[PDB]
Amino acid sequence: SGFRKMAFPSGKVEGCMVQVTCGTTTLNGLWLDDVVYCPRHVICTSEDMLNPNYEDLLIRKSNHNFLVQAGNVQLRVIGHSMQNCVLKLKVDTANPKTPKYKFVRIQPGQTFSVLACYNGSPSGVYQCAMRPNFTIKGSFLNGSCGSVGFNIDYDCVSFCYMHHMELPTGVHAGTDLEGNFYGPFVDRQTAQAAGTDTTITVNVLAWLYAAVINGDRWFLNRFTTTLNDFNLVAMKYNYEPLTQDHVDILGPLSAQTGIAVLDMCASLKELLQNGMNGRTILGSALLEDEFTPFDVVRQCSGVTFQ
Amino acid sequence: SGFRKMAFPSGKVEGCMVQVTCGTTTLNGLWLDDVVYCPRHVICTSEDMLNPNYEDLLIRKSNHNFLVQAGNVQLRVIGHSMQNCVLKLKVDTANPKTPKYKFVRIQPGQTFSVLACYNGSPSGVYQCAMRPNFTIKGSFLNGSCGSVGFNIDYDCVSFCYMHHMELPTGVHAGTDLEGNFYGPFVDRQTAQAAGTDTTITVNVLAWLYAAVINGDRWFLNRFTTTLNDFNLVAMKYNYEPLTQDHVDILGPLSAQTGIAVLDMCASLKELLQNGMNGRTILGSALLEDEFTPFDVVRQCSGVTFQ
Ligand SMILES: O=C(c1cc(=O)[nH]c(=O)[nH]1)N1CCN(c2cc(Cl)c(Cl)c(Cl)c2)CC1
Ligand SMILES: O=C(c1cc(=O)[nH]c(=O)[nH]1)N1CCN(c2cc(Cl)c(Cl)c(Cl)c2)CC1
Repeated sequence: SGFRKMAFPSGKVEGCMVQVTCGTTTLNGLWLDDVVYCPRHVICTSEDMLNPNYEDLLIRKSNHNFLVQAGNVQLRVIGHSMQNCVLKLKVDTANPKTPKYKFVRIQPGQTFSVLACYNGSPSGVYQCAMRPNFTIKGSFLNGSCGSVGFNIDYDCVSFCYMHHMELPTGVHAGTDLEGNFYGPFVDRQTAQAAGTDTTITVNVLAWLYAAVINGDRWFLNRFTTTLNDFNLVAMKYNYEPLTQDHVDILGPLSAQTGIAVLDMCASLKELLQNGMNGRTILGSALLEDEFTPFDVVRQCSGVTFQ
Repeated sequence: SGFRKMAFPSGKVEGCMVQVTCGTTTLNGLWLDDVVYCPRHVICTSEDMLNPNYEDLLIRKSNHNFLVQAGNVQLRVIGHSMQNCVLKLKVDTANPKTPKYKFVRIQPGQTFSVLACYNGSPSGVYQCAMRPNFTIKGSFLNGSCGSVGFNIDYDCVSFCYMHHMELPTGVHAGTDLEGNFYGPFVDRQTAQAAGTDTTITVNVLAWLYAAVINGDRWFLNRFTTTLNDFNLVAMKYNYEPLTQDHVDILGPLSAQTGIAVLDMCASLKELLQNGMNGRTILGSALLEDEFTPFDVVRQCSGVTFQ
């Protein structure tokens, strides 16, 4: 038992991290087979930051403008191209530690692990969720660009995020690995702001199920509600509305605890109206929304990976 | 910026995890050079659980009673011995992925990363603290025994914890890698309970410094206190007392924020007496005590590892 903010083991990703330098700018790249992927803003200088023309900046570069280092070994850049907001650097050597991988775009509310890196060197791993406003609440310092987010599905690493920038509110924005931004953000140093965030309701419910599994039961009651009555209260508190699809997703947790989803929704409705009254749930005094139903099952039932 | 519960990258440890079977019992082992380390209770059956005589149980075994698998490859056990509460299995092949390592015993209040494993397969990584009562609040299911805790110091993995059991309150207990238990626990299925826990004060202060660095300032004030006046209030709230050594440890964070430790202590004293009043600090509504001063510096300044 117990319940922690748990990330995926990062070994398979650590072997893909490289350092990319172009000019006076160094950041992180992702080396899979013979391609290194990195944010295209590595080719900007201080003059182009505010309004870069990336096609112009890239035409003015040659392969030898790009220094790629995998620890000590130097990788020779033999070609380069741009795919949306990522740069693809073709190198002379295929990464022998390339795992089975795919590129996937995730949806708001889903979680992934972040391998924070500096100078091509992995520094830490942590778990976060894609927020409904398409930002993540990450932990990143100067030099972290090109760090990646990923899930592990059996033996296969699913890359879903590459880090590009920090917004003024301290939250983070980036792209999928095909270079398409999450959210309405652009890779230029203008003043952009995230839209208003909401709480991920299906995730709060999954976490309450995790609490019941771990012996936290004080918030339960024998009332039941309907989808439409619950969604009416949720809207007032800036909670995402609950769909029948969400109810089905919560099936395994309802089955294992014998508490129906709409029963659990009645508990959540009370918590939103009366608060917690100085009581905690799984060691938190706030309702937690960064665990998916799958995260809970994985941690309260125990799937491994190859 | 930002602040997350961040673990060390686990790659260097993942390559050391093996599966150990003896009889109908399978659990995890740690393979370094030509020795596999695992909890000695792998040699118990249901009859010996309540009061095992480990010297008797071990004499009745031969090398071929122990099945060790590193994924698919079978490792041949050519010798075995007991060191306190761990079993040391000598095998025919030295682990080619052995990192630079050492065995260290940590103190209450220090943090480490846990690589939770099942059947020799790494499942997740998370960060926790050794509590003052020598337990950890882990996340572990059936089959997790032999999972290890570790820190990374530059290029060197410092192993500090091997998982042995879950106590009745849902918290976890284990040994250092020389087999000596943390706390007054024994590897037998008697009813043992952890003593009362306290809050790790120096860690709460470090976290308040992390908050200031990330722009959370609402709890500050211009009062100052003394060590002895603060410790008087802390005792009443089940907080560990604060030593001059703790003050010195917090030096770098005082320097970077320009707020003296005893100034910060005056803020903490107010938070303990008036509560949080529905305000949060770094996204928490409770005071967090599982980040050391070193964790904060590492995350709010940015050390990598080789
Ligand atoms: O390393 C960080 C960083 C990341 C983070 O998450 N937090 C943080 O404090 N610093 N940089 C800030 C973003 N920088 C940048 C540069 C250009 Cl030229 C463009 Cl065009 C754009 Cl969009 C962004 C690169 C450097
Ligand atoms: O896998 C887990 C486990 C770990 C955990 O953290 N949580 C959890 O639910 N289960 N086991 C419980 C402890 N078991 C055991 C067996 C013997 Cl024979 C002795 Cl003597 C002792 Cl001390 C302990 C081994 C199996």
